[PDB]
Amino acid sequence: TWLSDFPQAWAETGGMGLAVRQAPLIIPLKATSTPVSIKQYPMSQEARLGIKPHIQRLLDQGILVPCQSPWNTPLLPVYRPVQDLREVNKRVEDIHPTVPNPYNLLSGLPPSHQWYTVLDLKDAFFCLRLHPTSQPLFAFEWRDPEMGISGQLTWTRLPQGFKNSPTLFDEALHRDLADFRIQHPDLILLQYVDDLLLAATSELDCQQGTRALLQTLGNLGYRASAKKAQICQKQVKYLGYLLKEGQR
Amino acid sequence: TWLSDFPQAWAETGGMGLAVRQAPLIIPLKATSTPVSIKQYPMSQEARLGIKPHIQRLLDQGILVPCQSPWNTPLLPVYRPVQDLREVNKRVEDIHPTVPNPYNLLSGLPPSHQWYTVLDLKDAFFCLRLHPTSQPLFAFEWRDPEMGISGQLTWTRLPQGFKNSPTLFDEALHRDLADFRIQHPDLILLQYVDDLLLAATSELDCQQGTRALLQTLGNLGYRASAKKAQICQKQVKYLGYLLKEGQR
DNA sequence: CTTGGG
DNA sequence: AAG
DNA sequence: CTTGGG
DNA sequence: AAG
Repeated sequence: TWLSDFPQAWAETGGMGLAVRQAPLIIPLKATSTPVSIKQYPMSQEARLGIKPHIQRLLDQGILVPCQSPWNTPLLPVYRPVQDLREVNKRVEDIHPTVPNPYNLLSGLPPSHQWYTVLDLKDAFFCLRLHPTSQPLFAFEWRDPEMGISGQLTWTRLPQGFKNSPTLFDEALHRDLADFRIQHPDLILLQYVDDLLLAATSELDCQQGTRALLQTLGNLGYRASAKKAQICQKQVKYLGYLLKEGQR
Repeated sequence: TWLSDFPQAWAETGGMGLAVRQAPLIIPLKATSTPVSIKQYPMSQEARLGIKPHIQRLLDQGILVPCQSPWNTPLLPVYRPVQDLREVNKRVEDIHPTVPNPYNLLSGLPPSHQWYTVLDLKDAFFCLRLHPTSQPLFAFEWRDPEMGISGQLTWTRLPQGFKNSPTLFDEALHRDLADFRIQHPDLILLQYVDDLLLAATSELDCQQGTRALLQTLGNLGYRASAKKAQICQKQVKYLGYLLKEGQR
């Protein structure tokens, strides 16, 4: 089965991802920026108990680590944690937006290629490491009142809510799949951040290309959702479109 | 004095005007128009007593007459009467707006002409007769509760509040002063509806031209305000501007 | 939580 | 609505 | 009176 | 504010 042929490629069986070929990312600040430390809004016990298992899981995975940082942004007190990084975003140097819009991306699908595989990468941003010099930027406060820990944590991977994460991830995955494209010139591969479409001229080619793509992704350290995958279909849902008979 | 040399030309001494050379005006309706009869809003006794002497004066002057008309528009219940003619205005055919704006009008004043006379015509619109076929358009209701008269009156002269009155008056006065302009080619005459500026190169020429203009206006049936007149001045107020040393 | 078109 |  | 830009 |  697809599940058992590629255990490393699926999030269900391969463990947390880590893009081993990608250098830890340095996040350049704007020329005038200095750290901003926003105090954590008090949060209800109900919210804290809701957030706690997520924090503990991320700590266990090494995705969060303790720190002391002159930067601090709040977690939203109203469960899964959402960090308000707007004041960090304002201080980080802008980058060119290179992710194509879905309409343009799909124009690259020609009618000759009507067998599709759609993969969704799980926890994609967390596969990319942050350089230790950039980790303090994203710190937040975590207090466990009935344990006694009140200090800061920060991210060791590219965080949710950071304005450049989609673009940096898309560019990293493009670097990591550049050789795959070269080895499979008969295949169309569309990338939209963590959403991938592979297109082939036949069922057989789609099957062989999907095997190759899963092998490559797993080896590089990315993880696809086995439960959401649409494998070797003549009709798929991709980026809000239903792709069917070359339409849409 | 200017008052006594031209008794016919001044409103103070010449009586109500009447432009004797101008045919009574016919007011064309739009192609689809039919009469509209708006009921008179009840008006307080205080307002009625305030309006009454004006109505009686206009009746005595023949400017208002009794009628029966399928048209009716209201008098404003909050003193001097103001008729809301907006529903008549909507039904009257539009005419080209030929009154120049003051900025453009004043551009026709050259520096060679620095002696000014400014005249303001009194009750200008009322100098123009309305054709009997057009009089019913402007009817309104007048009730004298402590006398017993409840019927309609209408205007026999061009009314205030009618959308074409400024343009029709300006065009009529232009026709009536066309010969004056021909007889006095050295003079500048600016007309803005009922506000006139005469300009000459010298005090003497301004004096002679003002005598001629007052004689002409009075003979034609128009009346100027003796109290507001600015006669043979090197500086005057005209259309919101102070004219002085060729400036403004 | 704070913030930035009838 | 967005972080 | 009724009406038609933050 | 305008009639």
